Amino acid sequence: ALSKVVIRRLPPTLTKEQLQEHLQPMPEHDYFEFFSNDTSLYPHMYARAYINFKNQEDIILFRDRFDGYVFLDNKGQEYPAIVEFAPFQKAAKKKTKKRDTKVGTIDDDPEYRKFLESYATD
Amino acid sequence: ALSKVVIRRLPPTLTKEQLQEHLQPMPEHDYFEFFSNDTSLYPHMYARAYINFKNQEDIILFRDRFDGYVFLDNKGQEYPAIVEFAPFQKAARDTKVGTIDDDPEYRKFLESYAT
Amino acid sequence: RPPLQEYVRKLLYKDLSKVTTEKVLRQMRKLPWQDQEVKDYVICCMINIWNVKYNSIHCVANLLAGLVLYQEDVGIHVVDGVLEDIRLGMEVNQPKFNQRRISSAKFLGELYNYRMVESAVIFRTLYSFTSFGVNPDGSPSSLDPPEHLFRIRLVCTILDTCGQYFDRGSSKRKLDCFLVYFQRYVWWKKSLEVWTKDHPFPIDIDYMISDTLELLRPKIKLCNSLEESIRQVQDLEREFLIKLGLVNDK
Amino acid sequence: KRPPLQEYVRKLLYKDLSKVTTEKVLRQMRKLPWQDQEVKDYVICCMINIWNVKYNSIHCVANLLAGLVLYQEDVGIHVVDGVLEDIRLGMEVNQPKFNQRRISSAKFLGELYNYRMVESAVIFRTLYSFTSFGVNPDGSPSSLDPPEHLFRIRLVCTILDTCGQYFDRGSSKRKLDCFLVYFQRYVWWKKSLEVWTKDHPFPIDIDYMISDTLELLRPKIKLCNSLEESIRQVQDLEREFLIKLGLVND
Repeated sequence: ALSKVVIRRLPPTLTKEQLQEHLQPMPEHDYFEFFSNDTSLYPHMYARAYINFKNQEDIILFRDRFDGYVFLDNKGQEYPAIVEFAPFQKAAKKKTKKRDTKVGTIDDDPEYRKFLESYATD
Repeated sequence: ALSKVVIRRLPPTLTKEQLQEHLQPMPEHDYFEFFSNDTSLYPHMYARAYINFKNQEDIILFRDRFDGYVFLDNKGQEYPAIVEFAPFQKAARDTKVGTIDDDPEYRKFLESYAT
Repeated sequence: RPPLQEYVRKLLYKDLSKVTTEKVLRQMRKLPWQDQEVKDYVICCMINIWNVKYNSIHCVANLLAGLVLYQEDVGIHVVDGVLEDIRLGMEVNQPKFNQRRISSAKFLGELYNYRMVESAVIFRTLYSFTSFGVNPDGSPSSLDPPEHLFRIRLVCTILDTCGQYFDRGSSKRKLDCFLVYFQRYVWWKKSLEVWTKDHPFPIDIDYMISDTLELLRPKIKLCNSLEESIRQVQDLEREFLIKLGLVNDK
Repeated sequence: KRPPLQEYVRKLLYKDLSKVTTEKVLRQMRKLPWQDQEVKDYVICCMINIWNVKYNSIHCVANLLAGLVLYQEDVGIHVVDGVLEDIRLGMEVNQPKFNQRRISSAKFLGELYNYRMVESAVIFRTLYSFTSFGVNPDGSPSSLDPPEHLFRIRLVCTILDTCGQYFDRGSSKRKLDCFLVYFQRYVWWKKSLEVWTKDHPFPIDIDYMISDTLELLRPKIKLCNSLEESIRQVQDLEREFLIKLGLVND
């Protein structure tokens, strides 16, 4: 059953903390991520967040309480938020495995080092 | 399943022989008859007919030929006909049949009626 | 009019009010049902049920329920004739036919009460009240002008006649689904710009709706808004989508 | 005038992915500081901006991400969430200068299904939104769908070009069959607008785009020659939905 909820068209300057501050009391959830400024349609910038609910009777209250809730940006502009089911219902599931032993090794990689000099003579 | 079809909003003076004159060749059917002048909304008088088809495919081509088919009345007025699935899909002995002729309470009624 | 033909108008439009229904039935098994013209005359008489006073229309459906055990086609033609008159009533839609159209809808409800039609006939008629000639966005149309609230009266007439029997089984969900669409239709009308403080929505229609909805579902949430009405339709259609497997599986 | 680590990520995705093997690119991508949230977000944003990638190499990006999720599992979910967010925002903005970017992301989403990053539910969810979001159930033009705006047809055809070939067996076969019925009505809604005359004819390249795409997926499909024919198809199909849902019978 559908459990992933997106709240979108939030102000592009908002933070995850300001959003949860407006969201309390927040129901129980597995998932709570926050994205912003990652669109390809500049300068139409917005923020969004995804929440995956444990029980699905909370979503109807969450929608009835926040679909239309007006947020404000840095300059007083109104941002009526939209609350819908996320079109992709898959959500992250903990830290399943250990780290890839190669992450953070690009700083000493030879191929990346030759690029740094070509970036000195751009 | 769904097999009973109504053709309605026909001219009020159209008859059944004339209607199947336009419908021929008629597909395979069990029931097909024709009613008229039976409404409570006089003077908005129309006619209609119901058909029960034997095959599901005969209907998709029957309504494609006659939904919108314009009929004509006595004095030229047009009557575009409608073909839908009938709302009531059910389609159509006794010994006391025809015995109120020669029946007492009927006979008492008729003398109350003469005055 | 001939003697026999006014003999029926006594049997159906006068006697059925203050007489045993079981006595007049054998008096119409009396009739020459082989004769197609008099068989046609009284199918027409029952179709014109607007002659009967309102609170005895169920007695006519009580009579007709007994005859179809002897001349079953007479019930088929009356049911087909009443359903045709309800459709033509929406196409004519002249206020001078209101009492007749209300009686016809009431008759169809009583015909379900005596098992002449199944629930599918009632629910087809009910959905046709909220959609036939209706624009899918709620905009006023040719057959449903803004101040025309007769579809609501037609819905309420049938629901008050036969809706109490949709309390269990499949008919409980069929009614529950239709009430979601009925509440959106009601709010489509209430939101038209014709209704102002000077020209308010008729308060007697509001009471008629709440009576019909409180009689069928004591614990139903009356949507106090159009968006509240629209979101419930979206929620219901989302479940329709899932069971149809149009984006998902199974 | 850009941080070197940012230019390197753009080099891997926007330059190297077409020229070198994607596995060599994956070897370098794993070495990035994925434990830094800013870097992880830049790579995600780089892939949402798929319009920077040549159209013929967009599928190499999905092939790269499908190996990246073996080491950074959550990255593929964020990229999908962002691409679907951009597709919805594109219809809300709907400025013609973003036509190539919105075509790219639609092509990307189809490729993401081809490499099993999303299942058919996401694809069909997006396909139906192209024919319904900001679209009147009337078929009349909207502010988000003005009459000469035919970008929804090209968005639909872009996705069907990329991933539609796989919807030929099983439950996805029926899902496409139902959608193409609704798509042929949407097409004939646009063709039915008054704006299309002999002086201002419907664009014939859109016509060929439609039949080219539909003949690539279904060889025996019937292309509707009228709006009435497309409406009859939707009505017959919705009659089947009604029979299966038991809203009137059952």
